[PDB]
Amino acid sequence: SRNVDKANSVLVRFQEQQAESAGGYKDYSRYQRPRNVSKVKSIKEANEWKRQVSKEIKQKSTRIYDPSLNEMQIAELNDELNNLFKEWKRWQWHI
Amino acid sequence: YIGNLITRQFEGRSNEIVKTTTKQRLDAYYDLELRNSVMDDILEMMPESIRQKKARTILQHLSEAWRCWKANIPWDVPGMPAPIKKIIERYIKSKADAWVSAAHYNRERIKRGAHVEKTMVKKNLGRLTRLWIKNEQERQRQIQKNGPEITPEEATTIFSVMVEWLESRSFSPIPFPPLTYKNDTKILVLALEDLKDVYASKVRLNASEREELALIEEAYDNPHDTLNRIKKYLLTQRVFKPVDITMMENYQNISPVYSVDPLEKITDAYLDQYLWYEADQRKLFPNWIKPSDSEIPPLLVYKWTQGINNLSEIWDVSRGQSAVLLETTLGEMAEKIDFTLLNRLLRLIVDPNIADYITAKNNVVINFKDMSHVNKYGLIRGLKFASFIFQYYGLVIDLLLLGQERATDLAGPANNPNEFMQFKSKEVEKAHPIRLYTRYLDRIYMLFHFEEDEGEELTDEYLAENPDPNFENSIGYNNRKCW
Amino acid sequence: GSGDLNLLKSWNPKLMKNRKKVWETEQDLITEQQKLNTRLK
Amino acid sequence: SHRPQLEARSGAKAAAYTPTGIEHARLLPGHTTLKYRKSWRKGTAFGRGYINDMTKSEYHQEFLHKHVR
Amino acid sequence: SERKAINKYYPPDYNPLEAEKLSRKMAKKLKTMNKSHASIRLMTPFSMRCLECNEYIPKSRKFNGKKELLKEKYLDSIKIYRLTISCPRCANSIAFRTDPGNSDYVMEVGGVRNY
RNA sequence: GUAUGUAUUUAUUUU
RNA sequence: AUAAAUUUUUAAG
RNA sequence: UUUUAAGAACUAGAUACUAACACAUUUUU
RNA sequence: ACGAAUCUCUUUGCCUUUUGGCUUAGAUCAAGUGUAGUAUCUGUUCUUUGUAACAACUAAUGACCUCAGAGGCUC
RNA sequence: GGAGGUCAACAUCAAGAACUGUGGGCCUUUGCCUAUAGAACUUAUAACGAACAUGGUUCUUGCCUUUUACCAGAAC
Ligand SMILES: [Mg+2]
Ligand SMILES: [Mg+2]
Ligand SMILES: [Zn+2]
Repeated sequence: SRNVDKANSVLVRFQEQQAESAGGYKDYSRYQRPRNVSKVKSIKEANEWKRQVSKEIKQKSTRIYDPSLNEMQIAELNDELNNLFKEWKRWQWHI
Repeated sequence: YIGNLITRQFEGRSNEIVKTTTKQRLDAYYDLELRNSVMDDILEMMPESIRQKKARTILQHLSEAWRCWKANIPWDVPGMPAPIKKIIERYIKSKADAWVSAAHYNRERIKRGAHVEKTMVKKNLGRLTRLWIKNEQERQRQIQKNGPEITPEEATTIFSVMVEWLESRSFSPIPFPPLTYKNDTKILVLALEDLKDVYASKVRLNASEREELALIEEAYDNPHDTLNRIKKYLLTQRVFKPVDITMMENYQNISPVYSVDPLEKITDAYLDQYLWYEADQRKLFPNWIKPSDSEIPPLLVYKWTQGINNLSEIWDVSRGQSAVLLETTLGEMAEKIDFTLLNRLLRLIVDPNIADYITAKNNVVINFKDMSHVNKYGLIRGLKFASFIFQYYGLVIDLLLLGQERATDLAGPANNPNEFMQFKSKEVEKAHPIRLYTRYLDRIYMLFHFEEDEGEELTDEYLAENPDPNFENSIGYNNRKCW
Repeated sequence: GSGDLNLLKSWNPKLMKNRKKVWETEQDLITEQQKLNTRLK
Repeated sequence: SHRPQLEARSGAKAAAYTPTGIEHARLLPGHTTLKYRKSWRKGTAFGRGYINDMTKSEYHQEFLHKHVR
Repeated sequence: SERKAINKYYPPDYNPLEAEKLSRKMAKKLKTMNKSHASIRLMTPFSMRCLECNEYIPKSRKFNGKKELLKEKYLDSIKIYRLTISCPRCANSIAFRTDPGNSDYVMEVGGVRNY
C-alpha cells in the first residue's frame, strides 16, 4: 500500500497533536487554505499561511511559460493563478 | 562484526568492492571471457586497420553462430573470410563441449536428488531436450546418406513371414468403413468422449483447447456431417500440420509428449477406434500379445504364474530337466520402423486407403522452438492409433521369434483359438522346447523346458562358436539384486 | 507474475466475488418486484 | 540499454584510493608458517576407437539413450 | 524494523480511544485524506484508441491511474467506480465506468474501443 | 515483497 | 526374557 | 474584496491498498 | 596549342547518424484463483427598559522651540 | 633484610621421549665420536586448562525455491 496510507495513520497523527501542544511544529504543509481569511489568527501564524500560498504562486508561475502546448490546460491553470493571487491579496489585506 | 559496523559507520564503506564469482553470476563471466578471447584473435588475424565497427560486427557473428548451433542449423554465411570461420567454429565448439558436459553433470546430480535448485531442473530439462533432438536429426540424416538398413532380402523374408501367417489364419483385410455403418454411431460417441475426458477435469483452457472443445460440440451436433468430413479427409488429405514436442520430466527419465492439432486428432481418434473394434472383432491378435483389454496388469502377472505352475512337469528335477525365462526389452523399436515396409504390411491387413493414410501421417515436420525437422524414419508414438500400429508390428516380430508352427500352436486353430494359457494336447506342449511366450509391449517373456540332451546340444554349439577357457561367462552375467 | 493484475483487485466486476454480489442483489430485487406485481393483480 | 562491455576496469584506479580498513573474514591469519623443500530350430525365419566430439561419442548416445527412456 | 512487525512502541500513556477522537477531529483538516479522489495502478482490459494522438494502448498495459467513487450507485445499492488513465504520447485523460449489471466496462471522454 | 524520481528561497551584496 | 527415542528459527528476495 | 467553515454530542456495523510469489491442479461419486 | 586556378555534374575508392551482451527462444499469450503483507472509517442534532436635564473623559499628518529619536504647544 | 600484591615487563611451555653448558679427538664453522656439570614448569588411560567455546577453507551429507542463519562427520 502506497505511503499515502502510511502517513495518515493514527500513530503518525498523534505525535503531531502532541507537538502542537508542546512546541512549534504542526507544519502548514498539511492543511489547506483555511477557506476564510478574517477567521485566521495571530500574525506569526498567518505569516506562514501566506508563504504557504506564495510557494504555489512560484510553482505554477514557472508552469506558465512552458511550451508544453496545452492551451485549454494553461487556460484553466491561468484562472487558478488569478484565484491564488487574489488569495495572496486577501492574506496581505488581513495583515 | 561490530568492528566493521562502526569503522564503516565513521569511515564509509570500501570503494573498491570487487566481487567474486559464485553460482549465480558464473555463466555471465563465462560469456565475458569468451567474447574477449574471440576479440583478441579476430583482431590479430586482420592485416591492419579497422576495429570497432568490425568488432561489434564480428562478435554479433559469434552470437548468431552459437544460436544457430543450438538450433542445429548449419550457419553458413554467404561470404566471410575462411580463417575467421575457422576461429569462430573453434570457440563455439569449445563452449559447446563445456555446455554439454554441464548438462550431463547436472543430470546425474539430479538423479541422486541432492540439493538441486528449483530452476536448474527446468534449465537442465531444456538442455536435454535440445540434445535429444540433435541426436534424432543426426540419426535421420545418417540414415539418408547410409540408406535404409533393412536390405531388400531381409524385407522380402519378413513380408513373406507375415503373408504366410495371415493365410494360416485365413484373415480378411479389414473393410474400410461403409458410408452407412450400423455400429458407426456407437464408436463415434466413444471417441468424442475419450477426447472430452481430458478437458472435463481441466480448469484453465488455452486457446487451442477451446478451439478443440468447439470442434467437439459442433461434432455432437452433426454426427452425420462430421462423419462425412472425417471420411473425406481419410481419402483426400495426405499432407498434415507440424507437431510439437515438449519433453516432460520424470526426474530420472525425460519422456517426450507429442501434441497434434484437433482436426487431425479427430480423424486419428475415429480411425483408431475403428481399427481396434474391427481388429478384435476379427480376432487378428492372438492370445499371447497381451497388454490387452480383459486383464489388468497384476491379474496378468497372477495368470502368468498360475500358467507357469499348472502346466506339466516343470518342477521335476527327476534327471536333467531345467527351465529358462527370458525378459528382453526389444530395445529401440518405434525408432527403427520404416515406412516403405509399413505401407505394405498394412496393405495386407487394411485397405490401401487407410494404410497409405497412416503411412503418410508419420512424416510430418516436428517443431520444438527453433529446432525443426521432417520426421523421415521412425514412428511417432503420440498418434491416437500408434497403439494399433505398434502392436501389429510387434506381432510381425513375434512371428520371427516363434516360427510359424509353434505360433500356430499357441494361437491354436482359427476355428477355436486357445485362451491365454491353453493348448489342445499336452503333446503339443511337449512337442516343442518353447512352452510359454508372452509379449507385453516392449518386454518379451519366454519359457523353455529343457532336458540334458537338448540343453547340452545348445551349450555344445554355443561353446563351439564361443570358446571360454577361463569360465568367465558368469562375470558379465547379470541377475536380480533385489533378492 | 504473468496474467492480468485486474483479477487481484476488488473493484473490477469480472471476478466472481463481485459478480456474485450483483447476482444476489438482482435476485432479491427480482423477488420484491415479483411479489409487488402479484399484489397489484 | 544492456551492453557487452568493450573494456575492463583498470586496477590503476583502485590503486589511487585510500584504504578503508574493514576487516574481512578470510583474511584472518591462517596457515601462518611456510614449508621448505630439502527340429524346432529348422523352422525359424532367419538361419543359423576414440572419436573426438561431444555429440557423436559413444558415452553420449548411451546417456541420452537412457535418460530419455 | 522488520517488514512483518508484531509490535509498535506506543507512548507510555496513549489513551487509544482518546487518540481515536482527537485523530477523528484531525482527519478533516488534512489535504490528502480529504481529496475525494484516489490513485491506483491497473490495466486496460478492452485495449483502446486515443482520440488525440490516435495512439493505441494495445491490449493490456500497466498504468498509474486514478480511481473515483461515483455518485451513482448501481440499482438500489451497488458501488460503481470511474477510472482515469493518462495517454503515453499526449497528456490526455480517459475514463471508465464499471457496469455491475453488464460485466464489461463502458468508457467515455477521450478514447474509443477497437472491434 | 509495497517502487522510484524531480521541485520545494524565508531573511533584498555597493554601479 | 526388551530395557536402542531424529527434529524445533529470523531477515532479505 | 469575497467567503464559511470550526467546535460539542450521539449511532450501527466492516472495508481499502500491494502482486514482486505460486499457479499440470490431480483425483474418489 | 598545353601548363595553372575556381565553380558545376557523373563514376570508382572511403562510408560517414550503418542493428552494443548472457541465461530454460529468458518464460508466457488465460469465463480462472490461491497465497503473503499493511492500514481504518460514513450519517444526525446543537452552537458560532425608554425619554429629558446636569457634570467628567475620549491615533495619524504638518509647523515652531529645547535636549542628545524623545518631550511640550497650536491647527 | 623478611613477608606478601586479584602489580608490571621480559623470557619459556608439545619434542629423536625429546634440554643446556663445558672438556677432548676427526673432518673442514657445521657435523660425527668421546668425557663432564646442571636440568624450573608441562606430559603415559599422554599434557600447559583434572576445564570447554567460536570462526575460515575444502570435501561428504541433512533441511530443501535462492543467500545469510543452519543440520553432523572429516582434514587442514
Ligand atoms: Mg526484487
Ligand atoms: Mg537473486
Ligand atoms: Zn494520446
